Amino acid sequence: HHALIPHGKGGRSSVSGIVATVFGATGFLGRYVVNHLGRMGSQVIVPYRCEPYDTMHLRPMGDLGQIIFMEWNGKDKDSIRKVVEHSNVVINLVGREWETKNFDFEDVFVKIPHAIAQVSKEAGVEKLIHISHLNADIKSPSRYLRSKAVGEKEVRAAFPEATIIKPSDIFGREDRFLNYFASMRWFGGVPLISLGKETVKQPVYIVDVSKGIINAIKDPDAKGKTFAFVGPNRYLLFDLVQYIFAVAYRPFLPYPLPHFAYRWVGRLFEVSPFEPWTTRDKVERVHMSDMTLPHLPGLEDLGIQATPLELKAIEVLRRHRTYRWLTSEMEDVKPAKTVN
Amino acid sequence: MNIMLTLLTNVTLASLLVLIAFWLPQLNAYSEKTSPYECGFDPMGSARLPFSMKFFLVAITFLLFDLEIALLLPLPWASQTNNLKTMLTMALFLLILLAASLAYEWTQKGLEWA
Ligand SMILES: NC(=O)C1=CN([C@@H]2O[C@H](COP(=O)(O)OP(=O)(O)OC[C@H]3O[C@@H](n4cnc5c(N)ncnc54)[C@H](OP(=O)(O)O)[C@@H]3O)[C@@H](O)[C@H]2O)C=CC1
Repeated sequence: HHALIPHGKGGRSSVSGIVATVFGATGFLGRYVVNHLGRMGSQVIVPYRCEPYDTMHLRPMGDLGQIIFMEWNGKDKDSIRKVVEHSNVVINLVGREWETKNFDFEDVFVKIPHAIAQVSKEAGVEKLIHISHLNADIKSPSRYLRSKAVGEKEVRAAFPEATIIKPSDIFGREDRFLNYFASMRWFGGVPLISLGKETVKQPVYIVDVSKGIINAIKDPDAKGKTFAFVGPNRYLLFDLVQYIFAVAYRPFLPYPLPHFAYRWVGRLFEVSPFEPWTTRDKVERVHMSDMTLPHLPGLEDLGIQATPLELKAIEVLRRHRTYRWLTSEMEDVKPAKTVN
Repeated sequence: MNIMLTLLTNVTLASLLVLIAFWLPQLNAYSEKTSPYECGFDPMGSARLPFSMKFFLVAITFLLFDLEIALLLPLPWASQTNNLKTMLTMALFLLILLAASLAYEWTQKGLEWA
């Protein structure tokens, strides 16, 4: 019913007919999804549960009236209704890496996804873009990936023609993966289970993931497809972290920490009522090797060629360098060994 | 030991203020914010480049003037001696030499900069 003819040149003042409701747009991926939508001239609706101040950075991303802010409650389907009522596309990015007092991994990766998918059918939304995790297993060691698998099935049940995207480990300027490893310098050494020799990770750039979501909306065949967004190179955990500490010009001191001890350390950092520095599920997810799913389309099928980590790692970790190694180029550090 | 206690209390209070300053507020840091301030534009050169002193001679002479001030400090106790003639002559001698050094530096254009 809400069908809009695109007009203009695809710029800031153009019309694209991509009126969207980006849930959890106040987050690492959200910013880029909104910015890509905003620059094309799309009516972006941004639900938010935080303070309007935290949503301020999204304001310049769109033209006048192209970015509408309206509050929503994850436990109130009525609030979901009024934010998806006039949207032809709904994107779900709501997800926390740590269980909160009032929200648990089940509540954020199963209940809310299902509510968003269910309500979107009621309002007649055409396309839905759900964002799971590459390593989503119904018997995964981590509850985060456990709920990420249950919610994936429920979305397909509530919204049969919904595009499901499973990013590996998105990395970017405001990322909790590259910054996570680079911030371990404050704790002395770098604790790695089996010295990070038994874990393979395939991180994905934040821009590529965001452009994949936008291309999925533009692509008329993405309805019902399940995508897996991965990077072009697979790295050992030890090799990746060493490269992270290489472009950051920090002394790399890796010591093997046993799994039970590392889990005990993760439990200690969960005490913080604020955002935990690390979590037991965070430890398990980091140590868990990334799955390989060659039966699913990736960024390549959507026309976006994945950017190697080597090209876009200097941006993230430049702020982590000292004054001595601020102006050093991105070519002095040699690329890490890739298990390909 | 009381002075040590006072110093310890002051230092601890200052460091506690630093700790509260750096751990109470909500921190959100990114590369642009922590960049050096150059009135809105990017700096041309490093701030650790040489910065020429146009008053170097003034500082090198301030060294010797501080020396003379150190020599003059014992004067309040020096007035308690019985040899007031010799003490007064020597004190005035030191002050006259200080004035003469200042005058020599002034006339030979040492107090001027550049
Ligand atoms: N590397 C990665 O980060 C990867 C992430 N994913 C998943 O894809 C999505 C990417 O989001 P990401 O950039 O990580 O987001 P962030 O973790 O940076 O921020 C989470 C976002 O979700 C919202 N949110 C979380 N919990 C709730 C809740 N209970 N109620 C309402 N809003 C909530 C937040 O709103 P607010 O800030 O107001 O709380 C915020 O907008 C997430 O679902 C994530 O789990 C998958 C693969 C990789």
